[PDB]
Formats: sequence, structure tokens, C-alpha cells
Amino acid sequence: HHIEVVSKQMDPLLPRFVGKKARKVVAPTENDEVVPVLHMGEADPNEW
Amino acid sequence: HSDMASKMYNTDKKAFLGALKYLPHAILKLLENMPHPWEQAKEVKVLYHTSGAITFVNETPRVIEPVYTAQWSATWIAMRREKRDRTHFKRMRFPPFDDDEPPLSYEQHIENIEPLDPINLPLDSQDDEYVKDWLYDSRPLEEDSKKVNGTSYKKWSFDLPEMSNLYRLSTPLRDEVTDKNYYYLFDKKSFFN
Amino acid sequence: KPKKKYGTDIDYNEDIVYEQAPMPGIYDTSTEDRQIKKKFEQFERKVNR
Amino acid sequence: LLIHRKGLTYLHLDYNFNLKPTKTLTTKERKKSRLGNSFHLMRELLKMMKLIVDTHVQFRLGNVDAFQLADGIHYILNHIGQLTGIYRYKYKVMHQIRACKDLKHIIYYKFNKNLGKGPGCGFWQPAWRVWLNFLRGTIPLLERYIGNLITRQFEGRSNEIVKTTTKQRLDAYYDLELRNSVMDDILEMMPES
Amino acid sequence: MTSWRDKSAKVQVKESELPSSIPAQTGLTFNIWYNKWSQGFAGNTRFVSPFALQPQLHSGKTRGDNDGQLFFCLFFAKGMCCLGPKCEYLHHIPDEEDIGKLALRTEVLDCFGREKFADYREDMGGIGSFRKKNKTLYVGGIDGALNSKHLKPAQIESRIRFVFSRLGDIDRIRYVESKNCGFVKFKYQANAEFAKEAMSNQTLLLPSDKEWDDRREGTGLLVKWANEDPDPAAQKRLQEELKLESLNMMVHLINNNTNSA
Amino acid sequence: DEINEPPPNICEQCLGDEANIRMTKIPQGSECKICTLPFTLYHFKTSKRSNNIIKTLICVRCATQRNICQCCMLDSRWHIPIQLRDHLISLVNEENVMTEEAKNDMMKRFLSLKNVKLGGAQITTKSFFLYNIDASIPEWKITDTVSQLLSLIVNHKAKCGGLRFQSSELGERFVSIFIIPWSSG
RNA sequence: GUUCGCGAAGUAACCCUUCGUGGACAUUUGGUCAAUUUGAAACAAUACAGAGAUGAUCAGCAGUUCCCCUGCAUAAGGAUGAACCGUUUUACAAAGAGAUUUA
RNA sequence: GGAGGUCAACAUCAAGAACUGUGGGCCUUUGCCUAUAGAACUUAUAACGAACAUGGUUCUUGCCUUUUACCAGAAC
RNA sequence: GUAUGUAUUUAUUUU
Ligand SMILES: [Mg+2]
Ligand SMILES: [Mg+2]
Ligand SMILES: [Mg+2]
Ligand SMILES: [Zn+2]
Ligand SMILES: [Zn+2]
Ligand SMILES: [Zn+2]
Repeated sequence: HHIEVVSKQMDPLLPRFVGKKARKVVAPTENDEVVPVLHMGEADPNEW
Repeated sequence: HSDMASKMYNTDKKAFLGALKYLPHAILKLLENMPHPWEQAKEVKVLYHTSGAITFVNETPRVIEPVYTAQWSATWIAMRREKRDRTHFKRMRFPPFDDDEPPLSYEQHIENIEPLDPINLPLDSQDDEYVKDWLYDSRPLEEDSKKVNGTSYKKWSFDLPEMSNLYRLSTPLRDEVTDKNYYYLFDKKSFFN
Repeated sequence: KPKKKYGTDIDYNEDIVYEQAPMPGIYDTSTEDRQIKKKFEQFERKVNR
Repeated sequence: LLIHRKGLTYLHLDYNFNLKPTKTLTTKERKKSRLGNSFHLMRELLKMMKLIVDTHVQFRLGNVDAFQLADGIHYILNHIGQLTGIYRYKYKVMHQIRACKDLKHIIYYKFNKNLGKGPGCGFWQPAWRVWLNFLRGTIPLLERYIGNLITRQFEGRSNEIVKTTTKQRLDAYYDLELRNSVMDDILEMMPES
Repeated sequence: MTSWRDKSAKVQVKESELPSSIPAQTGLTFNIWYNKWSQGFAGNTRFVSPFALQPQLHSGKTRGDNDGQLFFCLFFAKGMCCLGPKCEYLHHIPDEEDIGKLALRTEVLDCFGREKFADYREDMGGIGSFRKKNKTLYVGGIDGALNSKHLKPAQIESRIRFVFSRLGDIDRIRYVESKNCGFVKFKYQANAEFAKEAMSNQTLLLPSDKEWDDRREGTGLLVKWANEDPDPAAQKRLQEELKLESLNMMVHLINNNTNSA
Repeated sequence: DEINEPPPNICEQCLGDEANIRMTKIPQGSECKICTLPFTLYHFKTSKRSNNIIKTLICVRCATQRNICQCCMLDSRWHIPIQLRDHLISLVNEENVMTEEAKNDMMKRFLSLKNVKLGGAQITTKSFFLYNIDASIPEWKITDTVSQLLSLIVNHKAKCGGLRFQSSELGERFVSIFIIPWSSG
């Protein structure tokens, strides 16, 4: 249907960003894949 | 929009809070337009919101410097006189109105009352003849083809005999001291030092 | 249900609090879920009587 | 509208813009009801406009006279160190009062000279310039101050709200991160877990 | 046809008479921003309408019709609309065909041009929920007969049937004597909504009977959406309905699908 | 920025048939009806002369997961309600597939962000007493049938069709799952 | 409605008026928004009490939280703002001793 | 075509005592040297305004229970 | 002498 996208000039007194607000979210930490943690109790617990 | 209770104003209601940021501007743009002692009734250009949100007087006063020191020398003198003359001169009480008294709108009360004349001043038909014609106009010349530029009112262009008469009038209001050598330690630089 | 305090207050019973889809995986569970539902509908359906 | 939108219906602005509580206040309803150094500053500001333009409202009705007009709004611009009390909110503006006392005296003893002790007057210019400048000084500062106040009455205040170190709450910081920076080292001298 | 499709619709109330704004006296002072009253607490305000629509009497042809609007004037659905034939939003009972038009869009929004929310409301309140169709109305506070008990609950029945009957098509009306409610059910989500916004806050019987004079001080009958129905019967019935319906629409998906092959 | 950058997801039906169209872009529009967060709204009238202005009800994060036209709220591909499409796709296969969604508040807000899509998406008076009444068949169907061969009070509890009509002319022409009696006093 | 022009009729003597027609001039507003009960202010009143570190009476700063409130605020207050004060079992083994069962 | 507009948009306004274009020579585009043309506005008791305010950081003070709000000097 | 906190369901959701 084609298109042309024309922003709408405000009415400068009225809010700009009519829907903006200050809220709070917590967010999904989304991943598939893992980060293998890859490295390399007898005499020591004496010491420590 | 003075009466608002309805639903249909819940746009304009928000609109109002918006202009609350812009108001102080309007005050300034109102309060430098004061009609000044001599004018009777002043007419300005307001730019208004179309929600009834606020109304900015829109213009800025432009008055020629000498012509202006004239106009205020006139009123200055007429003052001193009209203080010396009359007997009990009663300063008015403040505030003008008590709090119970919502200010009465313009279209009804005030527009029929007619102005009750200002200062001006006697002047003359002999001394002041050049200047007596226009000197008290709201803005002295919105039009004089040759004398002033034109309606946009910038770059006034005058003539000796007039500018004389102005010199004459403004004599109360003028610095009067023509010898640079007068300010000796009163210049700036002796201040900064 | 005892009202709310802060306007966003959570009612924990209603929905999974923060639902982490456990993982992908190769082993294709997909059957064990039916043993689950059978046991869970079974349990709750018991308690009602 | 701003007020009734904070859900205070028990504060009343009369038509001179005094703010009075009409119902002696439950303490919580005081705390929710303290209002802003802005919104108070700006209340006062409007009060001044309405005061002057009142005196005009009178004159147009024909009730005073163009001389008592001039004296009146003179008296205003000088005694705003009484008629309003804007000096509670920005105290800086107490230069103008000092300034506008002084212009007062000058424009007298070059006026009184040889006539009268009385109230007669009517040179209000140099006041009017001073107050007009000082008003240009707070336009930006208001568009900011109240600009905030309104985005907070819509969008709710800021959710994060960090803060900074400061005079008082220093120690708790210094301590706090001291001990954290032991707990690294002592956590890493232990062999394992 | 000869009824609605024929003569132009009419005013009900003259804008003069239109109701008083500023809801009146729950409390001390009147808040300007919101429209409420300020302080104190008294029992909530609700009241019967002074008004109601008159299904075949006032409905008629209007402006949105000539120019082809969609949603139905709700201040007509209260018969309260003061604009007469001038009103853009349509005045009349939904036929089946208009629903023929809206039904494209009635997923999201009502017959009155309002945007259905998602979650219903604590009480099953006033505007729909797009996650679900519900055609079925709880009706409660039937005491908007005032308190005259009409010698049979089947006079309740005759009366609810008599009122809601007018608006259009109907499935069924199940009164409940155990607990006071009607539970009613219709064809078109359109019609459902329309009856709802119409019949809030009303009183009953003849152009007059008994306390008819004072009918105007009653509370008025709450009309709100209905939840599920716990019995087995109706429930199996439901999954049947859905079932046959999927059974139809598969034909669509094989038509466009099969064509796309 | 990126809010723009996933672009509108829009019906090819409800969008209307015309060749070229104009639609606004308003950067922070409504919140979703669903996730309850801001987004960019696109107005438009379908065609230019139209009476009503389409508005778009949801994110492009939210109308991704479900794959639904932000104005329509049908499926994109099948032109069908959620609670249908994932019902049909529940049928084939056998039992699965519903999307359990979001009461409370930041439950739904939170759950909006993760991109897993969702099950539907995953793939894509003369008293007349006439008895025998079938329970799930409505009045509309009954008096439907009557007006189709040519006013009512039914009781579905007792399966007893009670009935009245205006003139017994409709008595003859009525007669001239049905228990007949032409019953009046 | 203006203007240019044509034709016709009348007035006329190339015009004044009337009729018809051609041409030009002028070219798509507004809506995120319907008008009080059923798509959402918050206080107040009633009752129940009536201020952390302690044995007790107070100054206070912090810290965490999907709690915020007032304030222009990255200031400072809001009981040191409030909530915290609770419920608590498995990386689990090695050696020795007695009872039971069995190849 | 002329006059105007309390009309708009777009350029430009603090610097080697200061701008720009062009011809020619050299280096290798910059850059240097030479020749030439044109320069509105604003500048020497130095500047767009013979006018005159406010804010932030940083130090020095002054009121001095603490913070907003402040006292009076400087730098940015 | 007080801040502070708590509950304030009236209008019958299908067997
Ligand atoms: Mg604190
Ligand atoms: Mg304490
Ligand atoms: Mg604390
Ligand atoms: Zn209407
Ligand atoms: Zn669509
Ligand atoms: Zn969303």
C-alpha cells in the first residue's frame, strides 16, 4: 500500500512524549549458551 | 474555559499545566508594555493560545531616545507643579482590592466607562509649536514619511528646530555638564583603579 | 486478597513469579511433563474431596 | 489546577493569591502540602502583576485620577519590600529592594527641592527598569525550576536516585569501601573456598 | 426497515435539560482537576438514570448513517444524546448487518468506539477485554425494582426478558432465585455490549405501577460481565461450540491455504 | 533509537486497499495494552476520506512474540484470533500450546522482554407450550426458524417453550420437536 | 464570484443590457481525545494502638529493596523515612565395636 | 516596477588589528613569496545593547546549630 | 504534647 511517515507536530504546551513515564522493570537475562569456567584441603586447613 | 468542570476539558486542563512553565515570560512581556503616565488607553498585540492557556503581549516598546526624555520631562514638571498646588493629595490604599472580590471582567464593566484624562501638560502654541502636534501620541509617529522610517518604527530622522524644542523641554532631565574635564576621578577607570 | 501497597504490588500465587524456561536440551523430555500433569491434576483433584 | 491536581483541596488561593489553609491541618496533610520554593516564588510574582494591573483596573473605571495613578504604581514598585514578600524565596532579590530604595531617595531630593514634604510623586521609570531587569534574570531559572515541578507531577519522580558523597555522610562511605577493600584481600589469601 | 431504516432519528433530551455536571455532595469541597468531591466519607454515589432509551420509538436515521460511521452513539444507547439526527455516532439497535461491518474490528474495540482493555477489572467492570469474547451478562442488584416484590420471580423473569428482549437477538435468560442475579446471553458481542451500556442503573414495570412515581430514587440494576459457569452441562456445551466452529474455519484455511498450495 | 528500528508489523487486510497511504509516527505513544510500556504509535485513517483513525495498540516487541498485526490483533498469516489459532493448532498435534499470560504488573512487563515467541507463534397471548427443546440451541435459531417459514418466552430449565403471538391469524398461518397445543383462556 | 473571449437577441452604430457557451482565476479541514454512575486521585472520620540501637531516655549517618513521599535539586528532610528483626539438616566420609543375613 | 511590514527563512558578528576572491613564482594539497580586485555590520577611554540580569564549578571570606536560601571578591 | 501503622464490602457471578 506504499506509505509516507509524517511526524505529528506537537501542541507545545501539552506533554511531549504523552506516554513517557518513570516506572521500574526487572529484566529477563536471556541466553542459550554457557561460559565453561575452565581452570587447571589437607595441609592447608591447619594454616587457614 | 473559565468554568471548567467537564470531561471535554481534560485536554485543556493538561494544557494549562504546560503553560505554567511559560508564564513568567508573559509577565515580562506584559509588564514592559505599561501604558506610561501620559497615554490614556494602550492597544497591544497579544499572541494567545487557542485553549485559553495563556496570553503573551507581543510587541516591544520602541521610543526614540530624545523624544522620550522629552515626554518624561513633561510629566515630571506637571507633577512637581500638581504636587505643590493641591491641598490634600491622597495616596491610594494598597492593595486596591480585597481578597473576596474576583476581578471584574473587561467586556462588561470597563469598556463603557471612558478614560478620565491623563497628565499631558499645557505646553504652548508659541514655544513648542513644532512639537505640540505629535508629542503625546501613544507612539509618537507611527507614520511620518520623512520624519520617521515607517510603521515598523526604527531609525528616526529629525530636524533642527524640533530637536531644539526637545532640548528646551528636557532641561530638567539632562546631564547638563559638557566638560569632560569635569569627571576627573569619576570616570570608570579611576573607579577600577 | 489483601489489597496492595505499592501500585505494582505482586500477587505471587497468581502467575509464575519470574518464569525461566529451564533450558533447551538434546534429551527431549516432553514425556515426563505428562506424568507431571497426571500427578498434579491428580493431587489437586484429590484435595478438593 | 496545579493545586487541586496535587490533591490539596484545602488550600485556598484568594484573588490576591494568598495561600491559606481553610481546614486546620492534620500533620500528614502538612507534609504532603509543603509547596515549592518555585511555586511560592511564582505565586508572589503573579501577585505583583495583579497588584499593578489592579491599580490600572481602578483608574480605567475613573475612580482615582491620573496623578494618583502615577503616585500609586510608583509606591508599589518601591514598597514591594512590603506588599508581597517575594524576598522569602529568592533572597537575592533583596538587592533590588536595596536598589529600589535608593532610586527612591534620589528621585526625591531632586523633586522635593523647593516644594513640599508630602506624598505627591510620579516619576516611576528607574524603578520600572530595575524590576524589569531583575525579572529577566529569573526567566530561565523559572523555566527550569517549574519545568521540573511539572514533569514530576506527570511522570513521577526519578526512579534510580543515586546520590553523592557530601559533608555529613562521608564517614559511612569511607568506612564502607575500606572494609570492602579488606574483603578482597582477605578473601584471596585463603586457599580455596 | 420501515422502523429504523425509514424516518430520520430524533432528539431525546434538549441540551438545556441535559443533566447537571459536577457530581453532587459526597463531601466538602469540589476538586477542579478530577471531578469528584473532596473530604469525608459517605456511602458511594450511584443512582438510577432519570432517562432511558426507547428502542423503536426514538431510533432512526442519523448523520453517521448518511456518511457511514461505525460505532453506536452511547449517549443514544442511554437515549440521552442531545444532538438529534445531527449526531455522528449512530443512533439505533444493532442489526445483524452493521455487525456485518464492525465485526472486522470488534476484536479490539467496542460498538461504542472505545478500546477494550485486557484484564477485565476487579469486579468485571464496564468495558470489554480483548483476550476473550464474552456475550454473557451478570445482572445484579435486581432490587432496582425498588423493594416491591413482584408476586412471582417469573415476574422478574417476564420483566428482564421484557426489557433486554427488545434490543435484538437473544440466546437465553437464566434467573437465579437462590442468589439474585440474571445471567443472560446473546448472539453478537456487539449486541451484548450495547445492552450493557444501555441498561445500567434502571427501574422497572409499567409506565406506571405501584411506586412508579418514586422509581427515580432507586439504586438501579448493575449490569456487568459474567464469569464461567461451573456446571458440567453448559461447559461441555461450550467446548462443543468452539469445536464446531473450528470445524467451519478449517474450510477457510484450506481455501486460502490450498489455493496457495 | 532502536525503538523505531524494528518497524511496524501491520495487517495487509485491515490496512485497507488503497495504493499509497500516509501515517503518522509519534515517538512515545501509548503504552501497550499488554506489556504496559511506551512505544511509537502510528495513526492513520485507512483511506484519506475515512471517518475513523486506526491506532496501533502494542509494541513491536510484544506483537512479535505473538506474531499478530498491531492494529488488527489477528494472526498475521491466518487472519484469526489467538484463542482460536492456538486452539486449532492445539487440536492437530493433540494437547498442547496455550500461552499463559501475565496477571499482576511487573510480571507482565518483565515477561514481555524475553524473545521466546509463544505457542501460537511457535510454528507460524395464545399460550403455546411447545416442548422437546434442545438445550444448546438458542432463541435466535428458534424464532429464526419461525420468521423463516413466515413473541416468545422460553424456559430452558424445564425445556418448556412458552409462546405468544399477536393475532390468531398467525394461529392458522402458524399451523397452516414441536408439541402443538393451541392453549388459551 | 471576478475577468478574457465568442455567439445570439435587444439597445444600438461597434457601444449599454440580457441570454447561452468556451477559457482562466480559486482546489481536500479535524480527531491518540463522545457528554457525570460501570477503566480507576489522595486524604479525612471510626476503631485498634501510639517513636531503633538499652536495663532506661535521646543525637544521629549509612547499607539492601520488583516501596516510595516532599523538595528546582547530584541539597536535605519524611520515626536515624518505611520494609530488615523471622523460619533454618545432605559436596558427606573414614576407622573401631556389637546384633542380623548369606557365598 | 516603487514604497512600506512591530512578516518569515537562511547566512555572518570579537580577530596577527584581525576579511575574501583572483593572476604569477617556489615547495610538495597545505604552505611561502609576488601581483591584482573587492570589502556591509561592529570595535580605541575598544565593540554587536553610550543598556543590565540570572545560573554552575572552584577557591578566599562574611553571617554561624545543620541544609536549602545566603553575605562580597576573584578565576573559569 | 506526638509522628507512624492497621481494618473499615454496600448493591446475592449459574452446579
Ligand atoms: Mg534521610
Ligand atoms: Mg528518633
Ligand atoms: Mg534510612
Ligand atoms: Zn447521538
Ligand atoms: Zn491490521
Ligand atoms: Zn509492549
